[PDB]
Amino acid sequence: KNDFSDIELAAIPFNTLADHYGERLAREQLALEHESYEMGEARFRKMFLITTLLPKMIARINDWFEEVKAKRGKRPTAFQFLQEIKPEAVAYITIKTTLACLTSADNTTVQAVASAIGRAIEDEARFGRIRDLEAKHFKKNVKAFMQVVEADMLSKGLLGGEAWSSWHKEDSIHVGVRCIEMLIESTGMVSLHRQNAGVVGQDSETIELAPEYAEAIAGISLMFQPCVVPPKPWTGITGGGYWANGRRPLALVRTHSKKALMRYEDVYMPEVYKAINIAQNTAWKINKKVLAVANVITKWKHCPVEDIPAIEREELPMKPEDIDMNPEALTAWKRAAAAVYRKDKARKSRRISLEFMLEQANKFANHKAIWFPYNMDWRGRVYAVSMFNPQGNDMTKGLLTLAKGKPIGKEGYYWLKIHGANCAGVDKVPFPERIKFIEENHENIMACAKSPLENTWWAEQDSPFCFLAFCFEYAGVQHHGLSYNCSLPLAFDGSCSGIQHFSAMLRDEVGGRAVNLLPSETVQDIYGIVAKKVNEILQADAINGTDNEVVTVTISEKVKLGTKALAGQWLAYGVTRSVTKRSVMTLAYGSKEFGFRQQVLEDTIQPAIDSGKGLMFTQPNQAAGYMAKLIWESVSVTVVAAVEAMNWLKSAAKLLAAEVKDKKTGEILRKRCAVHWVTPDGFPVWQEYKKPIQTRLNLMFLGQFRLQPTINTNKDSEIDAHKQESGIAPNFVHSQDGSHLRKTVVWAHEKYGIESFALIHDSFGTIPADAANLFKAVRETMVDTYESCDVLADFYDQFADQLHESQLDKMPALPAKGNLNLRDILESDFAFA
DNA sequence: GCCGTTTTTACTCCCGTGAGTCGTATTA
DNA sequence: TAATACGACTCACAAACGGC
RNA sequence: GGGAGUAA
Repeated sequence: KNDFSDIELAAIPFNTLADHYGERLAREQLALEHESYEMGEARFRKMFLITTLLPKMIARINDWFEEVKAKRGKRPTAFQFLQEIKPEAVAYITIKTTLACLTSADNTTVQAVASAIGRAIEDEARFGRIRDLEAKHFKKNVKAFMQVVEADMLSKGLLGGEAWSSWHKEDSIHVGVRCIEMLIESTGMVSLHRQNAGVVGQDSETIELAPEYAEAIAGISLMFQPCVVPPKPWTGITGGGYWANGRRPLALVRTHSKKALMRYEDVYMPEVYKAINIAQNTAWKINKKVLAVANVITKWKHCPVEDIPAIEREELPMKPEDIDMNPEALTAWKRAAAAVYRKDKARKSRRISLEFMLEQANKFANHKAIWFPYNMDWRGRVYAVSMFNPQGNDMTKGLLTLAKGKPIGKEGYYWLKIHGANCAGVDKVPFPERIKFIEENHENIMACAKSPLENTWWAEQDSPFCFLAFCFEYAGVQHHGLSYNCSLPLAFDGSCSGIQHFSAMLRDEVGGRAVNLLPSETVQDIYGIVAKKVNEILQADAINGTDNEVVTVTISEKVKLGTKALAGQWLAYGVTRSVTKRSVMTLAYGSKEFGFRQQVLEDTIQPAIDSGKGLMFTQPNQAAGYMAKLIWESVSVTVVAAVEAMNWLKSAAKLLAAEVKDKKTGEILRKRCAVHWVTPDGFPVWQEYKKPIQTRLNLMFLGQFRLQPTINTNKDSEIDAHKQESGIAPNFVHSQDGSHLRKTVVWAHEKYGIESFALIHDSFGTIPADAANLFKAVRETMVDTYESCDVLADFYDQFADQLHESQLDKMPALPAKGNLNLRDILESDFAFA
């Protein structure tokens, strides 16, 4: 019969899934996963002489092998890699992939098609040949289940990995090119056409589908979906999350290369693995009540939800029959029409997203309990693998709710109303007042739960669907009592995740204070404190500032507005917390003045002109630059202690990524180094960067010419000293932050009886009954890390040491601790995280 | 010393070329 | 060796930081 | 390379 490993790896997941939950859902689970793919093949036979192309291709492949074997010397690079599969399947993939690249894309460059074929003809190995054998399972005919499978009881045919495209990026292209070369013989199905021959930045070799096939023609994107059963625990670097062995396994760390992942194989980080597995084991379910509303309201032509764009396409106005001649005809309406294209696009992009979020919610709607596998980026931060996530937008989060609930009232009912207030535009005011807001609108609520389609008050709120999810849940308590079991996730977000951490690692105060780390009766709005200082400088320039100038650069001449002009324009608009909102955050991520100009222009200026409320900004970019200057000055005196901390990190990474120099001698005393540090819970994070190099292949295409594609080399080279310096600072806070969230979960859980979690990087959600403990757990775990590892001191110890000499004189060193009592956070009401 | 280029990471979603020449690793 | 493929190298259609 | 969305 068959043979070779794979029979067991395809049977074990099904068998174990059919023992605990029955062959019922064990059949559906695999079909839903393998449904990548399974629909992708169904999309190919669609679409789908062919009964003449396949036999012609197979015949060529076999003849080509005979020609190569007869000749002497070095055999084509693609030859030996193409002898791994049966020639019949080699042809099959070539037809599939070439069609897939040309149908859903309008180009298409040769080095993209060849790469896609090479990757497909690799697994293969691999993962493809298994697909056919694993596909048999779900196409045959035709509790306690929400239990995680024991990691030690898992077969070795599930532990393995290889989540990176093996072979040499080069070797993968060779395979594809030779396949296309054999695909153009015989038949060819596709034509190789030269594009822009001569232009340095436009010359390319693109594959064109033959006109005969184009007239004979007939994502998103079922590769990563939620799990119906608890995901496989992460034991090693690869294999965790999903169960099927017919697919390529997931990587614990999403890296740029295979080598970067392989640096984790033998590290030993129990606190990192434990955190991911607990977060991964969180049982979720679709919020039926919210889903029933989302299916109806999104269908409306004029939805109550603001962000909800057309619909209404809005045509191009108007061409006043003037042609014509001359500066009246084309200026105007050219500029007026250009404004419409961007108006519709910013609508189009927002609508296309909306369409996808609903299609995804509809797919995973029904079903008892549903699960989501969890990954991490190259840093600490935890991500849900599937497209449909509890980490998505308002609607997506509203459509979801936890499966297992704990009853419930008195303690939980208090924070349930707090979450309700948070969903609305009420989250920067004391808790007793938040409770008051809910108790005042008892008539507004209940009625929205009565008839949500008739009463659209919840739609006007800050988080429409999430507030609606609270409304149905709030009404449930009023009718059943304080025994009414609830499972709505109550989110707890850190005021400003970043400045909070910088204030914690360097014992700020001042800063935060400002970011709600200390217990206060009033909510500390750091974005409002900066805006207060901005408005203070803004008023100063209004009466005493610079006048308008004419720079006359060459008509051509333009007016450069003075500080008096811009001050008046901003005062006639109202500079609030939202104007400086993103600017205050981005700085805490190593941003500069020029960078703020781009932010304010995108977040404040442009949308104001688009809304017809930005007629003040006569010179939009000069106005964005002026505001960027005001923030840079005002925020600096706000995160002082923070600035130095960043400058200490920036200097550390700058000198680590720097290449050594000597007196006329090219002495390599020290190479460029990757910035490395370990975050509190044990997660290691490296911030390296290799010099990006480009190589060219020499391929005698069809014996006519030499196809030489410049490709991005996967082969490692020299350490990029510039990125090593510019990346050392960020990566630091990155990793740390990542672990933080991870630590939170573990701790909280292990301690209290909290089983379910809703994690959005710095947001913490759980059932109302366990909300009180989580609200306390987030505090304890952050107070446990610092002190307990002095992030800054711990980070300093990592590169102690790694500094050369005549470098430590340029590395200060060290942000002093303030007078903040870490225990006060436990008493702080408005620091939700 | 002068000139040119660039200005948090990552992930997800949507909408440079062949020819000429040469060395070399490979196999009947 | 004698023949075969192909990679490797070259040539021609506003302020600050890093590289040449 | 560009655009959109989400998270820090």
